[PDB]
Amino acid sequence: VLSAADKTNVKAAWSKVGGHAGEFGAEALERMFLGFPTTKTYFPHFDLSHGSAQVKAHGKKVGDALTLAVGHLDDLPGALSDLSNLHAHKLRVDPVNFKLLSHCLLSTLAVHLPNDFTPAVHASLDKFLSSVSTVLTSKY
Amino acid sequence: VLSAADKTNVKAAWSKVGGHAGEFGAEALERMFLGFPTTKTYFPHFDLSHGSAQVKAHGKKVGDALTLAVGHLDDLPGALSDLSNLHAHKLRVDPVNFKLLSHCLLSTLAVHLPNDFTPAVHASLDKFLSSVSTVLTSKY
Amino acid sequence: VQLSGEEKAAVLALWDKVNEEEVGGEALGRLLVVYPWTQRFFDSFGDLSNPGAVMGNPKVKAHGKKVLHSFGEGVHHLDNLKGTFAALSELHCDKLHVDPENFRLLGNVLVVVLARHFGKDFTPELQASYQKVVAGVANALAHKYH
Amino acid sequence: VQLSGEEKAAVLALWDKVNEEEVGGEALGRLLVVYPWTQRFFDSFGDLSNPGAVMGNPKVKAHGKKVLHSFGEGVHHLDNLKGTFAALSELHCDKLHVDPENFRLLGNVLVVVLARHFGKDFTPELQASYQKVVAGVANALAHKYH
Ligand code: HEM
Ligand code: HEM
Ligand code: HEM
Ligand code: HEM
Repeated sequence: VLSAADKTNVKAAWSKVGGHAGEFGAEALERMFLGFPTTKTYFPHFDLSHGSAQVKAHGKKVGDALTLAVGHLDDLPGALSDLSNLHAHKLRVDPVNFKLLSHCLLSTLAVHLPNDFTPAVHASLDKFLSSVSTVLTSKY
Repeated sequence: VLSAADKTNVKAAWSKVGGHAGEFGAEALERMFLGFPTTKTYFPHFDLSHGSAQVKAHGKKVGDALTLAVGHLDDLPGALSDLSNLHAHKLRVDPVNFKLLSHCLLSTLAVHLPNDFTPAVHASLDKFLSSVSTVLTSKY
Repeated sequence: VQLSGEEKAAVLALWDKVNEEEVGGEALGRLLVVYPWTQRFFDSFGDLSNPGAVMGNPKVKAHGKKVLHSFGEGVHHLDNLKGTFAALSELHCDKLHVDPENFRLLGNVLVVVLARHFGKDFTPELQASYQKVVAGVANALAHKYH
Repeated sequence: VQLSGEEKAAVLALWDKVNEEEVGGEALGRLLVVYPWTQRFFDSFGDLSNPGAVMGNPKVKAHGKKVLHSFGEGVHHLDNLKGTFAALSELHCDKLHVDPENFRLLGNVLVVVLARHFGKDFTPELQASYQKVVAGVANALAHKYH
């Protein structure tokens, strides 16, 4: 679970991401596709080349969903209900892959916000991404 | 999360365990110590030989806590709050070890209740033990 | 990998009693029911929606038999698991894209199934040996990913 | 294990710029903060209760330097990771009882730290090579458990 202190950290850190959430989401996906090539299997319909428009558009949707989650930390199951259905029932994403994207998102935040990516902030964001991952795999 | 159908299955299956919960808990621990020798590190103070009284007593406490949980499926965080503190703050149990004990408990139930350990029941018990494990590691 | 002579003999003696079709069919079926994301790899098998459909599906039984037969080859070649599974490791990585975590999941399901079939004969000591076997197989299948 | 010549050169070129003390100290400190159960192995280091205590602890910095130095030995011997880490694999299994999942956790923390230190120079392609290195090291440290 997220403590009050973790919630404060997550909201603070995401305020520093601000308008870059979609660009970070896109870079995190690129890092994941290159680092962990088994994840490419879920995107047969995408052009996965560097700076692909479909990767940029998908990164935007991922970034916006994380922004939504940061607004709904007291009710993630409610806010992300429709995404839980999509990832479990339709897409059947292996739960391992959420760990991989989480790692790639932390890596991307480290690149762009090195002064703000403190140990305490890293810890809170890790818990946040785990809580999001738990919700998105909850309907198995 | 546990659906209504999973809750029904778990309560039904545990009614068949009945008075054997403590003996199953003890055997699951023995299976875990032999199968996964890194888990022995947490019990320096125990005699871990076959039919050790301390293993039998600890198996009883584990079995009783699972029985408690089966009674409180709508509020596991509340019922197991004190155990969450013990496993996270004092004992610092690596989360990996809950998976190992869960497996050993399923193995033990398979041994003793082969006709009752159906695929649907296996699925519900796995989710139950995961939910218990999540609560016991929640205070990290 | 690391078994005593006496452990090795107990492992092989149990394998003599394994019906590869019944155990295989059950192991694969239980994987698909318990870990439902694994169903993504078997869309060609048809209806895997509910437990009844999975356990009675003839393609599930036949595939489970194949898998278990291959496991059996490993049980008879414990000194050369990497050699026995090299071709299958390539298939699983390059052609099927199975995350290796799923090999460990199937290995553990198989142990649960052996427990169910053998009861009190599947002692804590015998389980411990089987855990070394299933981890040995899982590692050999993972070999050509990293 | 499986790197091209050009990937290998990029990995080694970055390692030339790694301060083992600053990166090591940070990597171990972050592991202890983010994954607090890992603190069980380091009770002899004293107060690891809060983030401030961990990151300033001199035993954390010194140990992190040791760990990173050893990682560096791996980076310079990518063709023989099992040989380089055999003695340490024994120590971690037989003497320390570290679950191998924790090697993968530390490897990923190290990648996050490299990202933080190198910024846009730690490209997606360079990260991908580092992921193969850290998985190679983790596997070599795990070798003498199974
Ligand atoms: C924090 C983690 C994740 C978030 C917040 C997230 C969010 C989303 C969103 C918002 C959508 C679009 C839904 C729509 O347009 O209706 C989506 C679709 C999808 N996601 Fe996820 N996702 C996550 C993780 C993953 C992972 C780990 C995978 C697989 C490796 C994945 C695979 C997909 C696929 C294949 C689609 C459909 C894309 C398309 O067809 O256009 N997702 N996700
Ligand atoms: C379903 C999982 C688990 C349950 C329900 C559970 C439950 C309990 C209970 C009820 C106690 C005794 C508390 C008391 O007397 O105050 C306890 C203690 C303890 N548990 Fe857990 N436990 C679980 C998993 C684990 C695992 C995975 C480990 C480590 C491998 C572990 C290690 C311990 C230790 C070392 C103690 C203290 C024993 C003593 O000193 O006497 N537990 N647990
Ligand atoms: C102990 C673990 C495993 C063993 C020994 C094993 C063995 C095999 C064997 C012998 C085949 C047949 C190859 C052929 O016909 O040449 C195969 C195919 C296959 N395996 Fe695995 N397997 C393992 C784990 C898994 C897991 C966990 C999954 C999925 C989650 C998987 C998915 C498949 C699929 C989709 C095929 C192709 C089926 C087809 O063509 O009809 N396997 N495996
Ligand atoms: C890439 C991964 C790792 C590498 C390269 C590594 C390397 C080392 C090295 C070089 C030593 C010193 C041995 C000596 O003085 O002879 C050591 C000791 C130690 N390592 Fe690891 N290590 C790794 C991961 C871990 C992890 C994840 C943990 C714990 C969660 C751990 C816990 C320890 C402990 C407790 C010691 C003994 C410290 C002492 O005596 O003061 N190591 N490791």
